[PDB]
Amino acid sequence: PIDDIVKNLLKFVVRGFYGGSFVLVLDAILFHSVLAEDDLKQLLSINKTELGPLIARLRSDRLISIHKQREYPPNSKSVERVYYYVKYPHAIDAIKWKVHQVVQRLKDDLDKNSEPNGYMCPICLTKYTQLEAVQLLNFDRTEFLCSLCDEPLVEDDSGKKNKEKQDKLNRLMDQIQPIIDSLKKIDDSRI
Amino acid sequence: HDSSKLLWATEYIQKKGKPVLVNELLDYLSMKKDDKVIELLKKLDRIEFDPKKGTFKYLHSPSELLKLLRSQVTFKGISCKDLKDGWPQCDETINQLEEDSKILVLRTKKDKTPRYVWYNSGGNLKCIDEEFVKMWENVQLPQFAELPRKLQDLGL
Ligand SMILES: [Zn+2]
Ligand SMILES: [Zn+2]
Repeated sequence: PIDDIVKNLLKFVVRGFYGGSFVLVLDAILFHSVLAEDDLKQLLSINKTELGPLIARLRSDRLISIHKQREYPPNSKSVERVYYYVKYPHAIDAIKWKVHQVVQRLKDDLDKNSEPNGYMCPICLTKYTQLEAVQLLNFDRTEFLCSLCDEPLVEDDSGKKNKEKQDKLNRLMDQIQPIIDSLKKIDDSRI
Repeated sequence: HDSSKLLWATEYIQKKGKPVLVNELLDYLSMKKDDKVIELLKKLDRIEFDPKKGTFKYLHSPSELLKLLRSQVTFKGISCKDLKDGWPQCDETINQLEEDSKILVLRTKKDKTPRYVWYNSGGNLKCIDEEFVKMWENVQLPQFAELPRKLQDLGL
């Protein structure tokens, strides 16, 4: 079943960009379709302080949403059981959206450091740019002054940092490859 | 008593913790001199009794740990109580067998990190700096079905 790969993918990201404890609750929720609240509680045998945000993260991750699995109490009351409805369609909605968000962000970091164009005065600790440089450039001053401190300017965003963002990208592409490949394998059916 | 002799002999066998002659077992604690303890050893797993030579044992590797970790798939979560007794200093193996080769559940740094059953693909994956993890937290996963349009807005 492809839905298992979705759950299998959910383990990867919840263990790749999250901790190990983030998958045991993910295991527990997906262990049973309609699982009682206490049954999950006895599995971990720890406090709710180490369990609450894990489900809240998963509900915020939109992979699984706690559903109102209504149960009729036997004591002339109505107390429901907290069974999560694993929201597979929203999983690809949320998780992939971040991947698209981070990749363009790291793409932004690439061209920011790609070539040193903006300038800066270390005395004033303020960045500048070429358009500021030219209007500040003088025939006598072959460099760029800083009228705020009356100091020469220095360049910013040297060529080294462009490699760092690319190396971030290369790690980004490699480390998200198992996530996306397991995500794009779901794109065939959208389940 | 019958149970007190069995309990003391089991602790004494645990205190001895070594395979020795059954005759020496009685004289080590000076209590298991009756056939009741010998029959209890054959009938109870606290004291190991076999038709072979006098020897009582307990009734061990990361490979076994991984298989034991794999032995708890879609089941309850186990503790390292048998893992550390069946393999002393098993917590170190977890540190040595990193990259999911030995997953664990570190409760806290005040109880020797009492671990639990866990298997993973990456396990640690430490090379992703917390800065990427922070921006992962800094970016909040957005709201409801507007998001399929939102990723469509981004071009997905
Ligand atoms: Zn300045
Ligand atoms: Zn929402």
